[PDB]
Amino acid sequence: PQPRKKRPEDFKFGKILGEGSFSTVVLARELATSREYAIKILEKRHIIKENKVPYVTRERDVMSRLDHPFFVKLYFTFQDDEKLYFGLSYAKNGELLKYIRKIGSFDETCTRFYTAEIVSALEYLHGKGIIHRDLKPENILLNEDMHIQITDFGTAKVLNSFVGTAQYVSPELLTEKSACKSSDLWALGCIIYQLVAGLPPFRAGNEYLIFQKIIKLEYDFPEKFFPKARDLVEKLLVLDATKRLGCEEMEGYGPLKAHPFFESVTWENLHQQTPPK
Ligand SMILES: NCCCn1cc(C2=C(c3c[nH]c4ccccc34)C(=O)NC2=O)c2ccccc21
Repeated sequence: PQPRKKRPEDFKFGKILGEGSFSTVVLARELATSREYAIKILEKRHIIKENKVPYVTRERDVMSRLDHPFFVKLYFTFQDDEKLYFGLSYAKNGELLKYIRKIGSFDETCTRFYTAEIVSALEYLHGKGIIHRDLKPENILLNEDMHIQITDFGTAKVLNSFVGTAQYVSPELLTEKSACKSSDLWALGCIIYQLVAGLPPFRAGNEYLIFQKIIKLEYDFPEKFFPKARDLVEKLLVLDATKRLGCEEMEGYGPLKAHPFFESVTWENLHQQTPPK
């Protein structure tokens, strides 16, 4: 058995957290328990009209398979005649992009801690044969205890039809049109650069100009960029996808976690550690 299927009437919906093209995330409090959930609401007619059923289905199926603290949890689903509802963890401290903008460049201790949690999360995800394909600060949420919770899985791939946010797109996605774990590792390199520098590495006036810089590996490190972090970024932002730290061709997550930038990191229990304030 499982809990009774929930329904709209079981909740007091509150504010809209955000709105997308095919869905809206609304904060809702379950009446019988007082628990707060971030409920993603999708209109069936619109999903069907735009051929998004594979994506919506993928979002639900991938999230159902995840069971790790660094990922948003899918607690339940239900639907009425017009909409689909996905009950998700409500990450109280919002997204990492907000935090980066709020504080600007992170010092080395904060960069290390959050980079380690993302690496640890990717190790888990890739270990299950799942690629995110749209990893960016906006999709990395912060829970009440300031640990990360990664979300946005509709565009994930379970091991060449989707391309994520321009600034985090890998060269292989612009040249060969194919999805690999290497693309998430490239995104990781961009994110580490962004935490240290305050902005992503490839920036320009429009998407075409950004893609142009990406394929030519046209970016540079600002002064004072932590040396070990720069070395790590240089080993992730590599045009040849098979040579990025973390790839099976480079012998996996072991060598990545062993990079000097992570020397003081205890990988086994990051989630029990107190995030640096
Ligand atoms: N602008 C946030 C975009 C990322 N995002 C946040 C969320 C989530 C949350 C949100 C938390 N704050 C938000 C602001 C805008 C939109 C969504 C949220 C949340 O608490 N839990 C989530 O999974 C989300 C869910 C599915 C797909 C993308 C999502």
